[PDB]
Amino acid sequence: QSIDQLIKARGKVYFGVATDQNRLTTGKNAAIIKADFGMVWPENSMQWDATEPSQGNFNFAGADYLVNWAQQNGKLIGAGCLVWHNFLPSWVSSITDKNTLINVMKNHITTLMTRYKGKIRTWDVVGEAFNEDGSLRQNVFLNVIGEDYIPIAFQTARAADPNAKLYIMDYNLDSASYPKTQAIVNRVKQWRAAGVPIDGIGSQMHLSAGQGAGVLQALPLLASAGTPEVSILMLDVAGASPTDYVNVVNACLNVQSCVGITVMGVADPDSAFASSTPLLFDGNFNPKPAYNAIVQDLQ
Ligand SMILES: O=[N+]([O-])c1ccc2nn[nH]c2c1
Repeated sequence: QSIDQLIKARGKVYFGVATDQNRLTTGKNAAIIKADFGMVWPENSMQWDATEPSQGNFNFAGADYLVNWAQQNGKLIGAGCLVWHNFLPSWVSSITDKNTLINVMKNHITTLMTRYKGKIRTWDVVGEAFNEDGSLRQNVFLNVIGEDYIPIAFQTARAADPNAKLYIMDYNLDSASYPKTQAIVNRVKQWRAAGVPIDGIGSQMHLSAGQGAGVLQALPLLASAGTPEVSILMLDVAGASPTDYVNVVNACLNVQSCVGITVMGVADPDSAFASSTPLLFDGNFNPKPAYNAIVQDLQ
């Protein structure tokens, strides 16, 4: 049974997965994505180090492969991350002039979003912008541009492709009492009050065992910021307990504005955390107990 087909029948948009060319051409990834998933994100091929390895000079081959495969197979596309501290080339990190970094960041956003204009359902525009205490993370953008970098990124993105849903995403938003969870909500409210076009908050749910239960309180807290959408991103759970995975899926079902769920990969050996067996398919590409538990929960 297809978890994407089932979640759509419950009124959600998709069950998605991160992938890229050389997963699509190996294992049983393409077959499983075709049957069971409704949306794909490039895991790496849209990040800054992959797409703009030197200033103004873009590399599209990998991202084009993913986008084309998705279109050929009738899948929605999410992509990102346009602005975050991960996967950031040293040429960007070196920049000290505010105007220069604003131009660099806007060129990066506009070039990527223009190439794929109208093809991308969801763009993760800003990622990992918060410290664990809820203050803004002192990455190169904050240090050089200041906190306006976030409004500028979103306004630039909206102009480049008005059709895309624009998200901010972060991790450790899994507990409703944690300061980071509270802070992203409070700041997204403020930005949206200033007219900043933040359509979504995405929660990067890289979970430890037993953390599914807390998401039942954290996800509605995230939704209280008033964005039209929220999403679950990068989902994996150490041990892949059915209870953890079902709690996450039910949090999605409970939150009206939660459009869907993206898992970090298909099969355990292809996880960055393979020892923790944290995905829904095993190393022979067979569905695990958590996959079947989600099926039953959604039926
Ligand atoms: O949900 N995802 O797995 C995922 C993976 C990589 C990303 N880059 N930007 N947004 C992403 C979402």
